Amino acid sequence: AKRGYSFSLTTFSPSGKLVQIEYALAAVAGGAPSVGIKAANGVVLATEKKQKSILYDERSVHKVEPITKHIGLVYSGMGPDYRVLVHRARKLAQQYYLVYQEPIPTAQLVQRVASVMQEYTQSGGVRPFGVSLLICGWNEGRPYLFQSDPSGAYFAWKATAMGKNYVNGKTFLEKRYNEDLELEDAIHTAILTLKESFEGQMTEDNIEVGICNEAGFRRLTPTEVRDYLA
Amino acid sequence: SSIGTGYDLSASTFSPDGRVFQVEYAMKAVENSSTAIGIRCKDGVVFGVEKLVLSKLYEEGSNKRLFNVDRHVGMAVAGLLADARSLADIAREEASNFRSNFGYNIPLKHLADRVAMYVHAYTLYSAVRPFGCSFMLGSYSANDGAQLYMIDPSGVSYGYWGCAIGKARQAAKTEIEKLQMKEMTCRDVVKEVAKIIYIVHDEVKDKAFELELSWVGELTKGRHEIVPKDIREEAEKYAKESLK
Amino acid sequence: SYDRAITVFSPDGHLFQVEYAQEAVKKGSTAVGVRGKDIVVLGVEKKSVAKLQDERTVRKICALDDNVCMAFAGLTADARIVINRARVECQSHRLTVEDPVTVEYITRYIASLKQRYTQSNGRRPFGISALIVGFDFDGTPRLYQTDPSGTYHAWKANAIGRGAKSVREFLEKNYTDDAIETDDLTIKLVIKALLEVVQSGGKNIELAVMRRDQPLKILNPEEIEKYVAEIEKEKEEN
Amino acid sequence: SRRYDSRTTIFSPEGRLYQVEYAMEAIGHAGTCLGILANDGVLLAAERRNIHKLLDEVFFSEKIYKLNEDMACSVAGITSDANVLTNELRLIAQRYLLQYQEPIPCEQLVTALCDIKQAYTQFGGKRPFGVSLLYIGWDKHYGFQLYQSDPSGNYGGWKATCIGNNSAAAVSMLKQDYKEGEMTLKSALALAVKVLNKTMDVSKLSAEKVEIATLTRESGKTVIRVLKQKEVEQLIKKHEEEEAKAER
Amino acid sequence: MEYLIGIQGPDYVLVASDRVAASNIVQMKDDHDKMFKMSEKILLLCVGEAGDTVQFAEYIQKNVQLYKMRNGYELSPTAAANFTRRNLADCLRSRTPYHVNLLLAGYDEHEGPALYYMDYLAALAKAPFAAHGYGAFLTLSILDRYYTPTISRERAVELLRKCLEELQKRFILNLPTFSVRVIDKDGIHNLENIAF
Amino acid sequence: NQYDNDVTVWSPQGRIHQIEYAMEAVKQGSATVGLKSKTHAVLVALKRAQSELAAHQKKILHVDNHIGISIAGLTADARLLCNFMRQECLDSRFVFDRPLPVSRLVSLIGSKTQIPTQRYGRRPYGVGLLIAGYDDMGPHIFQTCPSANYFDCRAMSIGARSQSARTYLERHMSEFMECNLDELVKHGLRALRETLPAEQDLTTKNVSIGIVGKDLEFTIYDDDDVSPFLDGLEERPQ
Amino acid sequence: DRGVNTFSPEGRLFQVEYAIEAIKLGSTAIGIQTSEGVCLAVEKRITSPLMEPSSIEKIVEIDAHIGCAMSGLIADAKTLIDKARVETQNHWFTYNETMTVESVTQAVSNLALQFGEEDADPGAMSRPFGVALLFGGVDEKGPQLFHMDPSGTFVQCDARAIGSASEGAQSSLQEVYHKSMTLKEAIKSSLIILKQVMEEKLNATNIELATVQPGQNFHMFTKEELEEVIKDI
Amino acid sequence: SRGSSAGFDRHITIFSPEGRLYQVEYAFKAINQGGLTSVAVRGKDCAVIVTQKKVPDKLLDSSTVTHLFKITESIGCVMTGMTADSRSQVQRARYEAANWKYKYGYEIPVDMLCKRIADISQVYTQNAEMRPLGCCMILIGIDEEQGPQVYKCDPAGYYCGFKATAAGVKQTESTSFLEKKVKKKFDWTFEQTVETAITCLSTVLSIDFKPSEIEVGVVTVENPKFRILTEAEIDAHLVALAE
Ligand SMILES: [Cl-]
Ligand SMILES: [Cl-]
Ligand SMILES: [Cl-]
Ligand SMILES: [Cl-]
Ligand SMILES: [Cl-]
Ligand SMILES: [Cl-]
Ligand SMILES: [Cl-]
Ligand SMILES: [Cl-]
Ligand SMILES: [Cl-]
Ligand SMILES: [Cl-]
Ligand SMILES: [Cl-]
Ligand SMILES: [Cl-]
Ligand SMILES: [Cl-]
Ligand SMILES: [Cl-]
Ligand SMILES: [Cl-]
Ligand SMILES: [Cl-]
Ligand SMILES: [K+]
Ligand SMILES: [K+]
Repeated sequence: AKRGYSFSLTTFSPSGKLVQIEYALAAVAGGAPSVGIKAANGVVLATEKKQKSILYDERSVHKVEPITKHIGLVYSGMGPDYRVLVHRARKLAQQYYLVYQEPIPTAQLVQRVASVMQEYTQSGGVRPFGVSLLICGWNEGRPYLFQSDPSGAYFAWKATAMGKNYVNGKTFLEKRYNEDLELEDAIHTAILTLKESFEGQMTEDNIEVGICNEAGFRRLTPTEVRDYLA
Repeated sequence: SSIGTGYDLSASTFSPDGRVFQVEYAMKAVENSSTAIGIRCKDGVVFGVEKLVLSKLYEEGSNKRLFNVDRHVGMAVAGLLADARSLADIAREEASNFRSNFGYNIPLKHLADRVAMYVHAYTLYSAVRPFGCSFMLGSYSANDGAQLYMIDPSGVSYGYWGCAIGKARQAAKTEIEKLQMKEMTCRDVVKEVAKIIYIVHDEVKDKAFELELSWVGELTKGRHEIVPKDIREEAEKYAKESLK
Repeated sequence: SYDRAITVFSPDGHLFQVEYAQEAVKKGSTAVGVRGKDIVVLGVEKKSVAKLQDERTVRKICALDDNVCMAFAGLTADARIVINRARVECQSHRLTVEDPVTVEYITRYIASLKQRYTQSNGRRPFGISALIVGFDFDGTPRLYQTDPSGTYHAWKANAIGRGAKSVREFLEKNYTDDAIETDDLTIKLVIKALLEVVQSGGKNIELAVMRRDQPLKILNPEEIEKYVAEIEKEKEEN
Repeated sequence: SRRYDSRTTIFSPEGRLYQVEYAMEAIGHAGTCLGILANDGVLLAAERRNIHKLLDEVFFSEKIYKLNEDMACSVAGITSDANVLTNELRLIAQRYLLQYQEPIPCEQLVTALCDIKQAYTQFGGKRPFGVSLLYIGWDKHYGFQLYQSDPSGNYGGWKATCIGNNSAAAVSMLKQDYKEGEMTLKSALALAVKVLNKTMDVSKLSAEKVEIATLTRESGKTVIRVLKQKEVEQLIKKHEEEEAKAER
Repeated sequence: MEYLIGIQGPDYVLVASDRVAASNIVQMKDDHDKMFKMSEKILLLCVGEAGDTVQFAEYIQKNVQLYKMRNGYELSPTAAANFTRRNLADCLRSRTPYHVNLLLAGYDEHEGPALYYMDYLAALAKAPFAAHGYGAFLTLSILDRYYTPTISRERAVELLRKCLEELQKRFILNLPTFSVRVIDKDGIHNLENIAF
Repeated sequence: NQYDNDVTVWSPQGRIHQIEYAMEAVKQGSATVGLKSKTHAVLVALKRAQSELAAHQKKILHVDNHIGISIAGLTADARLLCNFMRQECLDSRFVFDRPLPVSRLVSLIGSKTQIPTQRYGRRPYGVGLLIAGYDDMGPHIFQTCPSANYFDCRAMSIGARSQSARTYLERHMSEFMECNLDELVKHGLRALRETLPAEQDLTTKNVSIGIVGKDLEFTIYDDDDVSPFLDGLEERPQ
Repeated sequence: DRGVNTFSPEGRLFQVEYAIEAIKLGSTAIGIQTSEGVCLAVEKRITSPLMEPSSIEKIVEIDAHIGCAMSGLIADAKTLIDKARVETQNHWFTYNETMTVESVTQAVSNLALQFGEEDADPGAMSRPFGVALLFGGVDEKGPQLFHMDPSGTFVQCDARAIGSASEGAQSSLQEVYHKSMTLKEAIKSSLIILKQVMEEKLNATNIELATVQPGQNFHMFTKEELEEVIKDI
Repeated sequence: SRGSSAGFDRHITIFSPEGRLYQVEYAFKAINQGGLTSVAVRGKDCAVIVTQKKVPDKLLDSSTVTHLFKITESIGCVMTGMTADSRSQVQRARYEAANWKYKYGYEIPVDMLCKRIADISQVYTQNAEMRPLGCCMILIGIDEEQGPQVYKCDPAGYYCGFKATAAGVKQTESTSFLEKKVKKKFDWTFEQTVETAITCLSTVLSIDFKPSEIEVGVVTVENPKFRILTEAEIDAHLVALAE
């Protein structure tokens, strides 16, 4: 028999800093790198899926996930925590669809998912999520890219990177990214930002990439990733 | 062998070397208790327990460490007796629930499996402490044969031919290995069970003792009951005289 | 739900959490009430408003019912909870029973509320003391005061907050029938005892008066400054 | 269990609440946020803390929230806690509307959220919301109004105030400049840019770094607008042109 | 079965209610008041089920009062009427509903004189004039006939007189006395009770 | 010590200190003696006064017509356990119309007393009981402790200086089975006497007796009703 | 740091022992059980001549035949007193009779150690009551006086004192008590002992005096009547 | 600054300054406290489970000492770590599998069972009141659509599919062994996979064991029924290694 703790595990330090959120930020800043780029006619999301052994089945688990027909996800941080947020995101997307009969605006999903993240910075007996989310979407004929993080704060991006070498990946994008890309160009500059932080040789098995357009959201097949890897 | 201050207060906290000390300290409580024994024979299972006389003011038969959990199932306990009784009550309810749901006597292995789940549940949380005892479960039928199981504070359960728990679990096991129990009748096993308790007993540290004995085999028609005053005293005499 | 005992006894037999709440009231703004013959008057101070701030909002005189009003000292955010709980209770006593609340009853409720917060799981005590002013239906004037512990007593005159020890001692020296004779001099008695401790200036003084049968009156910074003139004309001279 | 309890809703020996005052520190490190009350309106002006060449600018605002037909607020502190409170502010506003069929008076809406924030300091053993809020609005009782909200759950009505970074410097700057009863919205807009420029960190000021929202009463309707980039540009440059006329 | 009536003019509201407290076949009271003071300028006239009327009316009365204490100003006649409408409508699809028919008269400093009619179903309607009870069937036509939106108080009391005389002549029930009060700029004024 | 603030914390030695600390509360209470013959079960307890002006504490309590108890330790924990025992005996008579066998009632205490020793935030029962009853199996003397453990005994003593009484009974335990009731009570009194210091002996004010058996229901003799037993006394020797 | 239901190595609950200590800071109260009635007396402890005299109530009425003297944390006591008053009227409703002084005291004693943190209600007690109580009255067993403290333990007393000066007043009663004392001597003794152990002089407005005797009900003494018993110093 | 700590981050599942969960990391060390090593390998036509069966004495009923468990007709698992912790996870897995079929009407896929156990394991990682399970579940079975499957879940909540995998004390040495056997492409038959698994455990521990000393559970395309091999059948594959 059990009954949980009712007190917050995230409190204010004398400096005015919620240390557990910043400590959760450290968990994502140390995870595998991930990049998202808004590209005028679509969005691209790519991640390092280096399992660091040939024994793994590269096809079994995925890091780039669909939330609905028009929304996708990537993360940097803890895999298990991310899974919780994916499941919650998918349910929120359906809850919205059932009520309004209209694909959830990406902005509205992110707000709803970010609120779930906020809960774990104030609720009792729990630690915050050690994941930052990168959420892409297409609604009203416009591409969207959003970032959610352990704080429960959310941001809108033209392009960004997170995880290992997120600082170097960001400056690279500042110089490299220009507005009004075509989507197929964005996959290149996404894989290029990923190459900056890699360490090893890139095969279609080592990285995972998803795309979002007017036709919806899908993850690229291993054969498609190979064709961009040249 | 132990960890101070932090990692040994709660059962919801792992120690740096991957250990739950709260379970291990509860396992220490049983190691301090007097020895309980039980060995599987050809046609049943016998139990033997040394019961240390704290005061001569207590009744002969007080602090029974041999229980009837179900008509065909007997329990032998060692450790914090207060916990041992609650687990005896939990085990009773489980055997009762099984008949209510399925219509026949609980298979012993399953009874052990079920009670073990309940024990284990008290090893995961800060809200509760682990059970400070270890117990054996014995039964007999013509279908399943003679069966003997033992559960400890972690929630682990295994089958046995011979088993012992408490102070001198080691002194008992080496004496049990000597027996060809796979061929022995349960009338014979009682005599040997009685002498092993006497050998195991420390008559120079502990003051004195009583011997508790249980049945569960063909001679009892499959029902678990106490060994008669007559048969016990023959086995007690056997124990005292082959002690030389 | 949060089930931790917040307020517990110390080895010396002290309720530290309740005592800390009394430190909060001692840090509070000066509040003084005095019972007259025909009227009762409250006065509240240590206002120190930035004069960039609209002061209609930060008023420490509150009316609980038609015939009951109160002043507080300490954590002003805590006070608002107590005040509105007392306002709800004022309307419930009117629903369960025909009669309006007696001053002693509302004081007893506020006191029972504060007491409950010293012995209940999960919560800290309130950080306010109250001065409750009202009239009986028979017309006899009543003044009461409460504190974080949950105790309440009736007073002829009293002060709570910072400079309470100083103003209280003044009232003991200055509370006779010569001062209570008129309605004006009792109001003056408040202002004098008030201006005795505050960083001087009638501009920092908000005080309320209520007559036996009249609705509560909050005074014009005109009316009070007129009385601050009758003190300075009779200070250099007297 | 009690070994892990931080005891958030507890009294300190001095008679003060630690978590509340520690939350106050969080506000100081957040963006500078000012509100000024005028005769024919009221405005919010706040420092944008989300600035980057790579940010997308999807929403109308970063720190300004519309809560009501006749009310808007601005925020300083942890933005997630801010989102929780502003959504709740929008709810309380609608509940009042549903019940009485007229908009919630300004002070009342503020009071309601303050009661929730105060409850978080007394019971429940939770951390308080690390947010200070500036409310601006119009009701039929007190006209144009400005309010300040503390994480303590304490509130006050102001003619001019500021919260966040270099807050104390910004208010004493306003204390000298603010002309009581004589302030027009044009005067208050100019003062906002003046106070911000001295108070802000990066020094020159920019239309990407500041956010300004005006609340006016036009044609029997309360009009709320978040100022366009072309408008902020002219507001900064009119102060810049006056900074060049200050020498001889 | 009781009677309520309201007449709204250009700058005033005239209200009247019968003074009978009836049980089965007997008149228990000759001088019962069916008006409730909510504010200085809001009256709530209630009618219907015996135990339900006073309990409901006072609950609303005490909450309008609570609002005044909590805010230092009173509810507008509209806000009041809409509050009482919400409270009745929420009890409609419940295990215990209130069978009360009510009339809210009030004066707003901005909007002016107001008269609100409410069902036991909790449908709210603003009217220049209205009446509750079976008497309405006999009086609403008289009101329809002689009402102009610019009616003076002298003429309005005379119009109420014409309506109450009809209740004596044609209505089967015995209602000999009525409470008469006027709401305006200065508040609620008790007027000479009309007896027959 | 840090292994001794909660019942859910095991000591490295394999022990629970909070159970043992509760066991100390029993030893601090005044002595009480239980013994039985083949026909009767007798409780003899020593009443204690904090001052000479205050009366003596109740030591022996009613449970049912066939069951009685003597307490040692905390008063409230004793009263709580007494009410549980009474409720169990009531439910037994309500349902089965026959008195609850002593063995089973004690087993229920053993099960109930165990619960709080295993849950965090809870505590052990600060009382030990001596239970005298009569049923189909004849007279019974039972012993309960803060630890949920319980014992079936021929005779027992618990409380302050109960070791002296324990040794007396241990010598004369073979005597009790053929004892007449009057001889049985004197044995109980003689053991209780051993607990007292040499200066003082059993008085009519400080001795309480409870008796249940084949002849009669459980009865408590206190003051005037007690002197028949005390009179006829072999003198205190050494 | 520990929990509220923690045993000392000695064998006591810390919070209880600390609650006993809180009473040692409370004003002294005396009760005397006379064969012809019970008298209760207490010092008010006026902090200022501005405080209203009859405002402090450390002796209250529970029932027609029962009086209760209180010491320690006054705020804790009045929660317990309302509970005592509720019990008498619940019992009156159910049984159409007045409760015994023992049962009333026993009822209040049931709330004793009903405090805790975990495995408890939302409104369950966090701590004990820093109060001692003297229940004095007349039932069908003559006049009686009972004493109760936060341990829950309650016992009858022929005469008892509790408060700051407890031991001093206890010794003064010890050498001045006959179980045959008259009620005239009973009120006198309490008034004589009260002035000895106090920091302030005995005034007519300084103390509360109460009597419960077989014939007449519980009586709160009026200032004029107090001046007749303070006439015989 | 690797391996820094502050607060109660070593005791409860909250973050360290680095952003780690030490209590989760300690739970992996609890897997080795079992003192046993588990190996699983996948072929084209099968999946094979293998683990050391240590029996301290002949007093133990040898038939009751096992870390091989059946969750479903089609799905089996090998458990590594604390015995009682492992049994709880098995019971919960059976519950989840039977629960799945009641809601959805088809046999639970090996990958889906693993994810479900992982999501539950995640909860012990985020909530402070309970410790993670110091055990390791390697699942096998045949997906009607995607061929043979081998899946592993964590006390961390991590889950993945594998060509081959080890767990426990000699994990790290046996994963390196398996990598060398993977690089070279054999014909992954039933015999090849069984022996690859057996020879892996016989080299890292260096025993050359009796049939009684190990346990083998298999799953095959022709016979998707999860079967534990018993003494006589293991003995055949052991004398087949010595040819
Ligand atoms: Cl808690
Ligand atoms: Cl994962
Ligand atoms: Cl929705
Ligand atoms: Cl996809
Ligand atoms: Cl209400
Ligand atoms: Cl409450
Ligand atoms: Cl004060
Ligand atoms: Cl933030
Ligand atoms: Cl709570
Ligand atoms: Cl209201
Ligand atoms: Cl309907
Ligand atoms: Cl122990
Ligand atoms: Cl006690
Ligand atoms: Cl003892
Ligand atoms: Cl105690
Ligand atoms: Cl005391
Ligand atoms: K209906
Ligand atoms: K405890």
